[PDB]
This record gives sequence, structure tokens and C-alpha cells, in this order.
Amino acid sequence: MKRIPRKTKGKSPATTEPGTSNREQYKARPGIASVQRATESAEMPMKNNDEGTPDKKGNTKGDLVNEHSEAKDEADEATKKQAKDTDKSKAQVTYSDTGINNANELSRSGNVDNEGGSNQKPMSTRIAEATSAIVSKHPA
Amino acid sequence: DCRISFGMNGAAPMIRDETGLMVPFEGNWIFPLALWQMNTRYFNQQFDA
Amino acid sequence: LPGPDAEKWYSIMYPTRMGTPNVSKICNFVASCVRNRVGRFDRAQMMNG
Amino acid sequence: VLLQRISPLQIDPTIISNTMSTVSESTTQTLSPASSILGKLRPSNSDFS
Repeated sequence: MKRIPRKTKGKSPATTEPGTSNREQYKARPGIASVQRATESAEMPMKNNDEGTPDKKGNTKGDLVNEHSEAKDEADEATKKQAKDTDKSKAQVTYSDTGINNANELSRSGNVDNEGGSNQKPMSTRIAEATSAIVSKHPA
Repeated sequence: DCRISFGMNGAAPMIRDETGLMVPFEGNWIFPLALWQMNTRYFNQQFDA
Repeated sequence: LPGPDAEKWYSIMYPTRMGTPNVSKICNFVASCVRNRVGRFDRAQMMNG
Repeated sequence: VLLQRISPLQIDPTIISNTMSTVSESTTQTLSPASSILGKLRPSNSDFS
């Protein structure tokens, strides 16, 4: 048996039977190529929304944006993308500026840590400072 | 609470027991590890000899 | 605390966090204190994240 | 998009225009109800997302 390479980085007599010939001429409707292209887009797995989760050292990933303001920005990106797929300057289907009045909507960001505090200073930096004012030195 | 008091005029130094007594630097002692971690620099100077 | 040189504030905020190896006046005061009333002790978390 | 490519339905806006059968080129006013509804619908547009 041969090794299988990894995908991600890790820790380290006549023989011509009568009914064989091909003279059929059939063009399917709908066509195979058209359907195959469409179904590839549906196969695509959903995007990983890892913003707001901690990292290897414990700091929270993501940018420092307000919780509510983050939601509105993401909606505007969706509408811009929606126009691009439809090949139009303006999109009929919009995720922003609807008649609905979502103002309490929240979305994850890097502003808030797991304790409910602010991330103005990285969590690792906080630990280093707190343990620093404990140290002692050899006498002269 | 393990406060250490220096001795005067030849008197031996003493440390505070859990019951509140002062004992000299001898005998058999029982220490939680957290004590040495808190006073690593101070305890080394006083106890090593 | 936000700002520069926040290292110094940790000593002023929490007097009871200091170790007590000495029989100084300051160390005597810290020794006679309760050890559970420090830092945060209550919160109101309504939203996850 | 997947529903579009597998559905036997075709959207043909010219059915509306043929049914109305109103030309009235450069009508002296748009008060003719046939012209008004045709303007609102805009059958020329082909986006049905």
C-alpha cells in the first residue's frame, strides 16, 4: 500500500457483439453542461464565520468595530455582491435599507472578549501586566 | 500567614506557625507549594544556610 | 486600566494581593484581612458574545 | 439559479404587450389606462431574480 498525502499542515473467436455500435444521436433538454455548471455552485459549503473566537494564544480574532455597526456593514457587502452575480449596477434583491427597522441587531466582532469586557488591550497583554507587578529581585 | 522576624543580640529568628506560635529555624516543617512561590526570593536568602 | 504604564496600578488597586513575609507594619495589616473580597464579584450578562 | 435551469417554465413578457394591443404612439396624455400599466410593468426588462 502507498502513502496518502495530507491536505493540511499538522503538529510536525470473434469478439464483436451485435449491440455495441454507437449510432444514437440524442441532444438532451435541458443540457448536461448547463445543469452541471449550476449544481457546482450549490455544492459549495458555507463560509466559516470565526470572527469573535479566540486564537492560539487566547486573543480574540477580528477587527475592533461596534457590535451593531458591524451588522450594517455586512449587509451592505451582501447587496454589492448580489449585484455582481446578477451583472447589474443595482440589485433588485437587497439585504439593506429594507422597510424593516432592525436597530437591536447584533453581530460578532473582535471588540468583545469571552468575559464580556472590552478588547482595547489584547488579553495576553493584560496577563503580562498583571503578573509583572508581583516579581522580586535579588538583594544588592 | 508566615511572617518572619529577625532575632536580636544573638537570638534566633522565628517564623509564624498556623496556630500563631513563633518557632525557630529547625525541626520538621510542612509547606504548601504556594508559600515558596509567593516568597521565592525572600525565603531563599533566609533558609538556604 | 487603560493608558500607559498600567503596570503600577495593580499594586494600588488591590492591597490584599501582596505577599506577607515580613513583620513590618504594612505586612501586619495585610495579614489581618479577609482573602475573598478582591476583584469582580458580580455581573449582569444578558447577551451571549 | 439551479431552479431556473431545471424548470420548464419560461417568462415571456411579450404576452402582456400582445394582450393589451395598445400602441397609441405619442399619446396626447398618458391617462389612457393601457399606457399607464405598461409603463409601470416595463416588460422590456428581463431580470426575474
